[PDB]
Amino acid sequence: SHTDIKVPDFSDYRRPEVLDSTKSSKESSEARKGFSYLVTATTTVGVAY
Amino acid sequence: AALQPQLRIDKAVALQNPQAHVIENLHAAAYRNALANSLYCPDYRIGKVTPVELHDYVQNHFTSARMALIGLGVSHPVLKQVAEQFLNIRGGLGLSGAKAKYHGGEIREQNGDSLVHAALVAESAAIGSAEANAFSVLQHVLGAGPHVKRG
Amino acid sequence: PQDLEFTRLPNGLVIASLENYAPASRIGLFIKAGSRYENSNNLGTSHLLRLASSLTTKGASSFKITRGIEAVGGKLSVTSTRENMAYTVECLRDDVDILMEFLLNVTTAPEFRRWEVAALQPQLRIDKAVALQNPQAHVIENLHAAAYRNALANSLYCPDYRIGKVTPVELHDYVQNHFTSARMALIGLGVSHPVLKQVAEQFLNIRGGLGLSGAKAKYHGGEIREQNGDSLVHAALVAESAAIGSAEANAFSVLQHVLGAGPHVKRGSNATSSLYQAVAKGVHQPFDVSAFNASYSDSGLFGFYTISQAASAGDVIKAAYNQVKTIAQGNLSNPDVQAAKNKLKAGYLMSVESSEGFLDEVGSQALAAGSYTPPSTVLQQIDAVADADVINAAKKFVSGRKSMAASGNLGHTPFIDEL
Amino acid sequence: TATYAQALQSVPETQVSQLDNGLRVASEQSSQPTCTVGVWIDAGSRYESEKNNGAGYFVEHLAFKGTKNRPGNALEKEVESMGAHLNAYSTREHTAYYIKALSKDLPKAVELLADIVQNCSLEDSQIEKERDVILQELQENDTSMRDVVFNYLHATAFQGTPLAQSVEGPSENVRKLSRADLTEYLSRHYKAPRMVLAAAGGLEHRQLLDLAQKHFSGLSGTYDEDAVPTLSPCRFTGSQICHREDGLPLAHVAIAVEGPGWAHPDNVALQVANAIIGHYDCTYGGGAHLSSPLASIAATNKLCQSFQTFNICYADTGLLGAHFVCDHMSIDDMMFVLQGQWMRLCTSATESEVLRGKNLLRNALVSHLDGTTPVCEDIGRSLLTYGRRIPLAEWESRIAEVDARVVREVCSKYFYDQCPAVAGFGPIEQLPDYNRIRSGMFWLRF
Amino acid sequence: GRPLVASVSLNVPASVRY
Amino acid sequence: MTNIRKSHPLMKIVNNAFIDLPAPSNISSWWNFGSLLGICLILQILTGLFLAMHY
Amino acid sequence: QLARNWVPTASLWGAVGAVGLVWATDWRLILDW
Repeated sequence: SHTDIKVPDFSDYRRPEVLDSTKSSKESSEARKGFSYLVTATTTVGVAY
Repeated sequence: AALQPQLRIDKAVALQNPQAHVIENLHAAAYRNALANSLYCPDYRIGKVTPVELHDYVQNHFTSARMALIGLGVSHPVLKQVAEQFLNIRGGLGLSGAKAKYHGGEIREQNGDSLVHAALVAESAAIGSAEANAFSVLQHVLGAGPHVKRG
Repeated sequence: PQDLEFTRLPNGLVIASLENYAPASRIGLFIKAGSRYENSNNLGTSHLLRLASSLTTKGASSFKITRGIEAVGGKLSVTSTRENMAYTVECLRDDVDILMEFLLNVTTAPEFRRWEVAALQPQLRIDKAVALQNPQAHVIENLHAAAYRNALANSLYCPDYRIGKVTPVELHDYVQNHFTSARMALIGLGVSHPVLKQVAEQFLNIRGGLGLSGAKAKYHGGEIREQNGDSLVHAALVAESAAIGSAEANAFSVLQHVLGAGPHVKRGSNATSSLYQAVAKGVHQPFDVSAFNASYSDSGLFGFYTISQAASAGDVIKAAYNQVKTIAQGNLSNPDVQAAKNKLKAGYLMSVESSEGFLDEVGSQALAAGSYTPPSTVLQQIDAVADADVINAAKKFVSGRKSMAASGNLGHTPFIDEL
Repeated sequence: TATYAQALQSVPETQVSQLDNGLRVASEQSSQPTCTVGVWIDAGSRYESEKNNGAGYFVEHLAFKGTKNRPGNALEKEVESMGAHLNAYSTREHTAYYIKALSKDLPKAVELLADIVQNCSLEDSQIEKERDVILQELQENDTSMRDVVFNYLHATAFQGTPLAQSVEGPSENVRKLSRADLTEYLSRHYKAPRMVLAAAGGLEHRQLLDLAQKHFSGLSGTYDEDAVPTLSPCRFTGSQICHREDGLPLAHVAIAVEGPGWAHPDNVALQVANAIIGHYDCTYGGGAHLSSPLASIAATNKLCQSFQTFNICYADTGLLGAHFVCDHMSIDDMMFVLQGQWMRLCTSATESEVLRGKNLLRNALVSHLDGTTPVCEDIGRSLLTYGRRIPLAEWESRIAEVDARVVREVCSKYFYDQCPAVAGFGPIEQLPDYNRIRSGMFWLRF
Repeated sequence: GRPLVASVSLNVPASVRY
Repeated sequence: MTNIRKSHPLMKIVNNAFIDLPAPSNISSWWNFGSLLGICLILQILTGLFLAMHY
Repeated sequence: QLARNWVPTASLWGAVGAVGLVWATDWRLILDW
C-alpha cells in the first residue's frame, strides 16, 4: 500500500564526501558546508568594491 | 451535483411547523418498515444518491399498469390519442412487499419548545372502508376544525 | 511506609492519609455531584462545570493560578462521571502546600464573570465532539435513557439547545447547592496526616444544604434505534443489574468473567469465553461481542455490547443471547468460575495495584463507605460468591425487563420483539 | 518519610545476575503480590535483510499461535487459566515479550515463556492465516496518518540504511515470506547475549535466578557470532519528501534534525529544551495565558490544531523535532513561529524559564516510575542500552548539571545553521520550498 | 464492557476513556 | 498572522505582491527582460538628471 | 532583566559599522601596508 514507496538514488549529483552509506555525515559537514559559503562571501567582496 | 445543496433548504422550511417534525417521527413509532419511511432525506443519506440509483427506481417503479393519466378540460379523443402512444412501457412493476407491519411504540425527543407536542394513536383501518368512514365520522364527533373564525 | 489512615471529622468528611517515601506527592478531592443531579433546566451544567476548572477564582486571578502550576512543575486534573466528580492534583514531594492551597481557592472561592463565562460557550462542542469519535461512546449515552427515565438518563454532555442556556448564576447555585462538608471528602497520599489533618477542617467547613437524593433513576426500560451511516452496527441488550456493593454486583462481576472477555493475550480471541467461541463457531468472519456490567450506588446495569456487520447482528445477538440461555439453564463450570475468580482476583489486584487507580479506589470507597477494606477481604469476599448465585444472576438478566440501543444501518436490525 | 532528597534514597536497588550462555538476569523487589515478567531482544530490522524486512514483525504474531510443546491455541488456554494478562510487542531497535502476573505461578510463567522464545510451531496453517491478516492490515494501515508520515520521515533521512525501512516491511515480501528464512532469523539473533531477562514485583533477586535457572541456562541461547555486532552508522540526509493529496481535510507535518545516540552526555541536556518549548492541543483548558509561547499562540490564533515534540535517540543516532497539524491555509504561520522558538533559545534564552522546564522533567521522570510493568520495562532497554544502569538518584544529580550556557551551547551545535529533514502529507501545498526553510534555520540576527 | 467509563477535562493533557 | 513583521506597516503587505507572488516552474531567460527594462530605466533617470545639473 | 547575550553580538555590528564607515571615507590613519 502506502509503504510500498521507496527512495531512488540521488548519489549522482552528490559529491563523494558523505556519499558513503555507513559514515557519519557530520565529519565533512563542517568542512562540507563552508565550501558553499566561502563562495557566497567572496562573491560579495567584489560587489562591494 | 447542483441539487445536493438544495435538499436541506427545502427540507428545513418544512420543519418550521413543529407538528411537521412531530408527524414524520410518528410513522416510525407505529410501524417498522414502510410508512416509517420519511418524506425527507436523513442527512447521512445526502451525499449518498447516484444518478443510477435514481435511474433504476425511475424504471423500476414506472409501468403503464401503474401510470394513470387524467384530463380535465380537454376532449377524450385528443387525450385518448397520445396516451397509448408514448406511455406504453413495460412492466417490472410495483414492488408491493411493503405492508408497513403496524408496530407501535413511543418516541420522545427532548427539545426546546415551551409548548410540548404529542399524540396518541391506536392503528386505524385501511382506506376505502366503512370503518375508515366510521372514524371519518368518529372524528367529527370530537374532531374540531374551526367552522367559525376564532371560535 | 505507614498504611491507610482515614479519619472522620465533625463535618463527617473523611480525611484519609498515607505516608509514602516517594517524591511524588499527590492529593485528591471527591464530590458526590454527578449528572443525575442536573435538572431539566439544569442540564449539562456539571459537564459545563467540569469546564469551570481553569477559571477565575475568588482568591486569585486565573492567570496567576495557571502560570503558577507550570513554573512549579505541578499538574492539575479534573474528573467526573454520572455520579462522583473528582478534583485531582499532583506535584513534587516538597511544594504541595502552595499547590494544595490553590485546590481550595478553586472549590472554595468561585467567581463567574459574565465576560469570562462567555468564552467557554464555544468550547463545549469541540470537547463534546471528540468523545464521539468512538461509536460505542455515543451508543452508551443513549442507553441510560432507554433503561431509565430521570437520573442516570442524564447525559454527561450538553444537549445542544441547552448550549446558550447556562448563566453564571445557575452554575453559582449548583456550586453551593450540592457542595457541603458532609459530602466533600479529601484524600491524601504521600503526605502525613497532621498536615492534611490541619487545613482540612479550616477552609472546607461550609454548610449544609443539598445532596438532594431525589433521583432514584427509576429503572424503566425500552429500546432506542438511531438510523446511521456505519457499516458496523452497534447494539446492546440489558436487563437491569443490582446496586453497587453487593454479592450480586460481585456475582455479575463474576458472571461477566464467565463470558466477558477482555483480551488477556494480544490479538488472542479469548477461547475461555464461551460467548465468543459459542458464537464464533456457528458464526462467520469478523465481529466482536463483550459483556457489559456496570453498577452505580442505587443500582446498575448488566448487558453485552455487540459489534457485527449488516446481516449478522441479530444472530450475533440471538446466538450469544441464546448462548446466554445455555448458562441460565443450569450450565456450570466450577473451574472456569474458579479460573474466572483467579482472573477477577488478579484482575482486581492488577487493577488496584496501580496507585492512581487505587487513589480513586480509596475515595471510591470513601463516598461509598468512608472506611477502607483491604483487598484481601475483597479477595476473601470474591471467594464468597456461590455458583447458584451467578447461575440465577444471569437468570435475572434473562428473567426481567430488557432494553436495547441500536445505531447504524438498521435495515436488518431486529427489535427486542424479535428477542 | 517522603522527602524529595530522602525520597531518592530508599528504593529496592537494581539487581543483576548472569548465566553462562549469555542470558542476563536482573530484578527489583517492589514488595508486591504481582510480577511483570518480561524479555527484551535487540534484534532489529536494522539487522533484518531486504527479504527479512517485516519478517520478525510477521514472526511477532506467530508465537501465540501455538508452539512446539504446545500446539495451536494450547498456549493461552493455560495463560488465561491463571487470569494473568499477557502481551508482546516489537520495535525497530527492540522487541519485548512480557507477562503480567501474580508472583505465585511464575514457576510456570518463564518456563512457559522459555518454551516460546525458541521452541515454536512453524505451521503454514497459521502462516497463511497470518499472511492474510497482515496483508489485510497492510492496506488498512493508511487509516492512521500519524504512523504514516514517520515512515516517510525515516526513509528520507536514513535512505541507504536498514534503519530507514518499514517495520512491517514492504508487502510482497510477506506473501513471498517462508518460515525457513524465519528459522534463520529465529536461529540467528535469538541467541544470547542478545537475549535479556528482567522482572519486578515481590520477586527479589535470588529467588528469580534460582528459578531462572535451567532452560535457558541453557537451551542455547548460545554465544557464537552472527559476525559482530552487525551494525553501521547511518547516513543523514538533507532532503525533502512530500505526498501531496489535497482531498483530505488536514495535513500533518513533521520536521526534525538528527542527534546523538542513546548513550551520550548531551541526550539529557536536550531533554529539557523540548519540555520548555512544550506543546499545544485543541483541547486544553490552558487557554492563552500558558507560559509556553507556542501553547499561548497556537491557542490564541489557533494556528494549529495541535502539536507535540518528540525525541528518539537510536544507538548511534537521535531525533529532535515536532509534529503538528494545522489548517491548509495556516501552515506557513505555524512554521515561522516554530523557527522562532528554537532559534531564540540558541541565543537569548534565560535561566528563569530553565527552572520551569527543569521541574517538569523531574516530575515526568518520577511520574513514569510508578507501576510494575514500567519499572520492569526500563531494565530491559536500559540493559540493552546503558546496561544495568538505573541511575535513579543520579538522574537528579544529572538534572543539576544542566546550565544556561549548556542548553545554548548544546542547541548551538544541533540547531543553528544545519540541514533539517522535512516530511509532509497532503494537502501540503502551502508549505514553502526547502530553500526558505534552510535560510530560515540561521537567523540573520533578526 | 466498561466501568462504566469516565470523563476527563483537566489542564495539561486531555482525553476521554472507558 | 501573529507577530508578522510584514503586517505592521500595511505597506509591507503590499510588498507581498512580490515575495509570495507564485510563478510557473519552467521559465526561459527569455523572460528576464521585464526586470531589465525597469532597471535600464532607473539608471536613465539618474544619469539623465546629472546631465541637466551642468546642462 | 539584564540581557546578557546580544552584548557581544552588538560589539561586532558596531565594529562592523565603524570600520566600514571609516572604510567609506578613508582619511588620515596610521597603518598602511
